[PDB]
Amino acid sequence: EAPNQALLRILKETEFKKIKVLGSGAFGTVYKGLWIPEGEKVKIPVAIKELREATSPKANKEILDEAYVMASVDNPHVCRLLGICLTSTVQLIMQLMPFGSLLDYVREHKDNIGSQYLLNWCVQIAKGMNYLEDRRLVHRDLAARNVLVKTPQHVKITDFGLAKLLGAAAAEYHAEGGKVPIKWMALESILHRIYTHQSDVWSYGVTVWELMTFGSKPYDGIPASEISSILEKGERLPQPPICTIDVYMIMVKCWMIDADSRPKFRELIIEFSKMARDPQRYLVIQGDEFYRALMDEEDMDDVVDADEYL
Ligand SMILES: CCC(=O)Nc1cccc(-c2c(-c3ccc(N4CCN(C)CC4)cc3)[nH]c3ncnc(OC(C)C)c23)c1
Repeated sequence: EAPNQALLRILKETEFKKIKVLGSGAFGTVYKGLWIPEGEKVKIPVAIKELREATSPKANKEILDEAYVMASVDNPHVCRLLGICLTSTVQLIMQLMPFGSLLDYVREHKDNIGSQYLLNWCVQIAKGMNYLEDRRLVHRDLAARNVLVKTPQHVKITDFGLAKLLGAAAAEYHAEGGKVPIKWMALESILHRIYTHQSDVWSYGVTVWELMTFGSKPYDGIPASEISSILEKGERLPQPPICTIDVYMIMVKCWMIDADSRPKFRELIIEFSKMARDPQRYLVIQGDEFYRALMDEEDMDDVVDADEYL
């Protein structure tokens, strides 16, 4: 396999500003802030994840593993790592996705979300996953909650917490016993802890169903324990009301038992691109037809998105 010559930038703490707290937890804390590289007339909006405890070796190995993965894949439609900071508590510096997770977005703006946006998001998530397949990366946790909103027009995959790089000449990843989201997993992942690009496709299909339902929960009210049996008996998620047969047939194909009978992300890109050219022909939706405050700072002249920084 090819040498992985990704670059990992180490950042000084003095060259970023934590402005606000987006979220906290036992994992750590995620700040909103600005990164000003010393000597460059540039200010980069960032999300900064800092560990709560500096003394957990397991937490430090996992955070660096996440950094390794993200640095090894740099692209649009993938949330970008800018660097890490090796302070008392390790910090990941990431590109700020101001509008949160797509799952929250469709739930808060269902009434104002049209077919054009829904299909473009589907195209974008496909381009992202097709890039990850090129990098021999298997995401293992694709879900509407793990796609974030840069702008309403532009979404990006993230939470590479469970993402695993495939070894050279290997097409499957055999995982150990661990907490994993059953409702988004392919049947072979559930029964045999097997993950591939094609199991990623299964999850893509569930992700699209979340979007097409405006944020509903798959198999709501059903224990994850009987999911395996439901899938084996041939059940699948139902057709969402706005979805023409054309769209739903794509989703269904994603949920075949034979992983090689599921589409490839390249084909999902093409097919959703076609539908994005005439969106109201494929989704029937009722009624279809400078932000310095965001950064809580006044001087925004030299602001540059990470997607333009190198
Ligand atoms: C627990 C998993 C998770 O992604 N947590 C989390 C918590 C807080 C913010 C973000 C986040 C956000 C983010 C999340 C929520 C919001 N909203 C919430 C809804 N509200 C109405 C407006 C503000 C805005 C931005 N943007 C990010 N960009 C890059 N990395 C991130 O997190 C990475 C470093 C883990 C994040 C993510």
